[PDB]
Amino acid sequence: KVQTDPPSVPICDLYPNGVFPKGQECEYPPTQDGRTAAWRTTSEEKKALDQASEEIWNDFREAAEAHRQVRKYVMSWIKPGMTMIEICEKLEDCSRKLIKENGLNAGLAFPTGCSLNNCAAHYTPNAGDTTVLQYDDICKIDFGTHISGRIIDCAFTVTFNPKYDTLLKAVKDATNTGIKCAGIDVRLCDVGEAIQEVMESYEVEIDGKTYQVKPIRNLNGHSIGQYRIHAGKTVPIVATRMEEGEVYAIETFGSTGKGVVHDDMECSHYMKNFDVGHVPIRLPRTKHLLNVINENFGTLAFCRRWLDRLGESKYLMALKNLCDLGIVDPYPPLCDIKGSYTAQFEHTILLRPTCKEVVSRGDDY
Ligand SMILES: CC(C)Oc1cc(N2CCNCC2)ccc1-c1c(C(N)=O)[nH]c2cc(F)c(F)cc12
Ligand SMILES: [Mn+2]
Ligand SMILES: [Mn+2]
Repeated sequence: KVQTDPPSVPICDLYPNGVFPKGQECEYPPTQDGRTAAWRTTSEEKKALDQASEEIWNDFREAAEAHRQVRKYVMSWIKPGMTMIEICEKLEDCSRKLIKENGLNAGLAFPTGCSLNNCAAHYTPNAGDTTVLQYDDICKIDFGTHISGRIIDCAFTVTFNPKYDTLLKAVKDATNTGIKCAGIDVRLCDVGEAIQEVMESYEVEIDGKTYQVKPIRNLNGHSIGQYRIHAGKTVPIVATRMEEGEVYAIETFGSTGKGVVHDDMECSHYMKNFDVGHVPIRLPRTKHLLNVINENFGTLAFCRRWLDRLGESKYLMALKNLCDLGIVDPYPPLCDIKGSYTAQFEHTILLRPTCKEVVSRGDDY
């Protein structure tokens, strides 16, 4: 079976034997002492431990192939004049088809981020949002796919005006640096220090103003767990080591602003607190909403548009109740100062026993 244009064929139909394309495979970086970690590639113990988790890497690979094909399609049509809603719906319709959405077993890991300009992350339009993409907008497309809760967290920046080219270059180089420095037994702060050094080596000129690119210090790379976008370990920009078999989202953000984000605009993104157990609720609308969340999302993130498409209405008070009880956490848009520009690149990497796999790498980024 061959993929259509626009893509509509599920990835699992393109690979019937259930064996999906590998991402970029990298030898681990050498230690401080200069001795290589190349021994991992040829170790019989490492090869066996790697093959024991083959089904897991395979689920990430299926989700990464859906991500590559969705984003290549997005790049062919994303244009100024389109509303943010139109962009998110057209992207998500394709994502659901390629991932072969099946309740909590395959689907969308989190809402389509399409944060603009000074806003770096966690903006997706809510119903009635009339925002239109502009020629001068710097748009961060951040979307997620999953197979059995094996999440692909992967993002890029969309622009139409060449004035942002050097800012995009700086961030892409910083993300790629973070990915290269990542490895088993590597200290998380060393990855962060490598990212910062590369990011700040760039100076950019935008509309007659110059800036030294700043990494956003409170938007960090993180570990990923099953059905858990952020598994608790962070790659800090400003003791903890990466371990064998861990999975990371290596993401970096460059800014012309303060290099710090704050909560701004209305909230669209929400997610159940992973650690909260069963909570009995009698309030009817609140109980119904939590059941809708448990059935459709579990511990994966969602947005208000995703409740609307399920035929839910008059749920805002119910959603506020779940947030106030600590069952659900709101994730509002995170923005730098007015007039600033932010850019992002992100990949998911597998710290396999034998090698480091940039599972979401494409020919694009
Ligand atoms: C605010 C921050 C940028 O992102 C997070 C912080 C957390 N927390 C850390 C501290 N401990 C509590 C959880 C968890 C999850 C995220 C998060 C990420 C991510 N980091 O890539 N992507 C998402 C998408 C969503 F739709 C969502 F709803 C949440 C996220
Ligand atoms: Mn992301
Ligand atoms: Mn992330």
